Amino acid sequence: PTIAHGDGRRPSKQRTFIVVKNCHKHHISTEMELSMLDLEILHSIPETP
Amino acid sequence: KFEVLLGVYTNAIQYVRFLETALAVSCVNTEFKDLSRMTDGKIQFRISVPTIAHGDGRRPSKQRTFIVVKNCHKHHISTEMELSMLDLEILHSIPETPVEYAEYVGAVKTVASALQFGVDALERGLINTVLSVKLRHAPPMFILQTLA
Amino acid sequence: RVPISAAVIKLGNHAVAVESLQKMYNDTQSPYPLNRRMQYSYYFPVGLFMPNPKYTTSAAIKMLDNPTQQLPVEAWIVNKN
Amino acid sequence: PLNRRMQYSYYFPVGLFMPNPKYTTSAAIKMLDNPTQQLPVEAWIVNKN
Amino acid sequence: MDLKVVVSLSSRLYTDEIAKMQQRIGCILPLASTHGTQNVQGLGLGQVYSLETVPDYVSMYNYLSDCTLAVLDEVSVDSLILTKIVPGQTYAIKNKYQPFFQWHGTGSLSVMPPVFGREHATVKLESNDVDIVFPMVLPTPIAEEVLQKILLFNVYSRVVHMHLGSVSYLGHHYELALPEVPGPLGLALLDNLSLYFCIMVTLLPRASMRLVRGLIRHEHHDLLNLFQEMVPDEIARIDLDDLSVADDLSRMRVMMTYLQSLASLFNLGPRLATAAYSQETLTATCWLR
Amino acid sequence: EGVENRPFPYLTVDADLLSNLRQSAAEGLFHSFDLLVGKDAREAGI
Amino acid sequence: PALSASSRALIDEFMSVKQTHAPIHYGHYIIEEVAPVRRILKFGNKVVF
Repeated sequence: PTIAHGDGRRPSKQRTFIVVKNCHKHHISTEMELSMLDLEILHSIPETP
Repeated sequence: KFEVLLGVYTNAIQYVRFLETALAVSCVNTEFKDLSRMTDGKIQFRISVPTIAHGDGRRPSKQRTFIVVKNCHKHHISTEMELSMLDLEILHSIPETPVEYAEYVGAVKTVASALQFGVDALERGLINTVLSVKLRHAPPMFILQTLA
Repeated sequence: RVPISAAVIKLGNHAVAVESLQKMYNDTQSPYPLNRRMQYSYYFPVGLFMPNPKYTTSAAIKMLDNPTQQLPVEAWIVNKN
Repeated sequence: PLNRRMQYSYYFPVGLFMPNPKYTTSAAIKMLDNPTQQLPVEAWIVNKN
Repeated sequence: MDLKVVVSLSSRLYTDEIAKMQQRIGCILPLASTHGTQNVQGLGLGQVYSLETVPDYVSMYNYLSDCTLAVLDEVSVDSLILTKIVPGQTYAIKNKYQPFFQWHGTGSLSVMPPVFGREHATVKLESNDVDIVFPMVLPTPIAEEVLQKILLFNVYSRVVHMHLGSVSYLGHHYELALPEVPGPLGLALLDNLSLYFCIMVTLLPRASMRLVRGLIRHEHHDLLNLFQEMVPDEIARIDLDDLSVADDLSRMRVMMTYLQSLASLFNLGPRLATAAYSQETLTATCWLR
Repeated sequence: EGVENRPFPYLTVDADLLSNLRQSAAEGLFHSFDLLVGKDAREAGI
Repeated sequence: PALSASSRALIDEFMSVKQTHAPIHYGHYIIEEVAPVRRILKFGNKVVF
């Protein structure tokens, strides 16, 4: 909005700001390890206590 | 792979009003509007202050009346609103298809956001000229700690 | 009638209101007419000569020159910083 | 991340020269030297300890 | 199209000031801004022409060239209303200026700094501390000789000067005030004229000297009366050359462009093209040229 | 400068996000913005 | 009056003792500034109000 002024000045008309905001992108990654001996037992079936 | 528009927003312009603010405590809004119609901007008051009836034979304590004239301040408050002509070309063109109905509703909303701009500009210009009147007839406190 | 948003303070017997139109002018990005300018004139001399019956009033300061003949030629003033 | 640090630059002059109309603004500092012919060779500063 | 400026006062205009402004209705006034509501402090020519400094008229000419022009139609309490001047509309301008130049020929008018004095068009406001000076409106045949008197007083300060100080008209002679120093921009215009002349003096022709020599020794026109029957020697030593047409034709083309540039330099201030002037009603229907 | 101006249906929030805006856009807090004064402040053509 | 002096020594003594400072020392003067605004001065750490 704008104030109407009585003193002679250069009057700003109906202004309108169009400001956009672009998103960010955060990509996080840790790195875990697993032994192959802990997978060759995971992908078998046991018949022993 | 797409490009998301995460929402779209505009601000609500708050409706200020001169009779809603407390600057109108110090102003009485007369419904007379004849001092705009009156040619001369003066009004003459026959005020009459009291007097202390003194008893010693110095001078007779004549009555006091003052014919004081208060000139009225007429201020002119003017804004402008540049409005596009191809908004008028849709304002007069009757719409039939729904796309030109949406474009005509947009043209009416652009027009109704300029008349509202004018009314919101003359309720801020009114407060501005009233506040500049109260700052023009405001002598400083370092004068009126003693002159008053 | 309607409630008017205006903080009312009591100064003796009058209950005046306190209203700020700063939000009204900050939505215009127009200056509020109560942030006024105040220009006072500051004057100071430079190069004066104190008359020949001379004196001090401080036993702390001890300059290393002749006290009878010494003239100010500059005036060290301070900034706003 | 809220245990951050600062980089303040500290500057100090070493061995300046006071101009010739020499003064002082204190009692109770009496040096056994010539006050007209005085020159700083050092600048005693203070550690964080 | 609303073309109407409401210049508003801060303080109350007294009755004698109302009479003095009602005496001046229809006169040209230059404005600061072109907008609908203005203030008095900035109306008129007083911001460039002040009492404290010297009257410099060349900056007033460029001020009248740059800023807009308005006529004064209505004056009342606390406010006086003006009408702007745009191209494409015909305006009524009355002759209310104190050195009276009669517009009998319906010639093109010209808007001038108040060279004839301030105090006759100074019209003073004791409401607010401002002085409204009205620019002089007058035909361009008077305007060229007033501008040449302004430009010639500064170069004839060194070396009869009452002829250059006053103006010439058909009916009367009026006194216009000259300063002892023109100012910075008047000295700039005199400097540009001096550089133009000191460059163009070598690009003068040679054939017309033979014309003026044979015409002085042969047949006196009414226009040949200035020489008092005498020729200098510079004419002779540039007439020790023979005449050709090619260098003179190139020199006359560059002389055409230089005389057009001098027409650009002398044409200062706004001009108004009058049509159907009424001498009995004393107003003139004019538009901006 | 990276901004489109289409006749979007703009949701009308009530935030006071006019405060220090014409000075903040001048210094460059916004990476990409369009100032539309006069006739450009319109819900544009579709 | 602004804060004027005639030497740096009267400036250095103005901050040391605000009450018992000498306005005149034999030929030099110091003019303590009065104003509608009580501007606060800092020379190192010696502040005057």
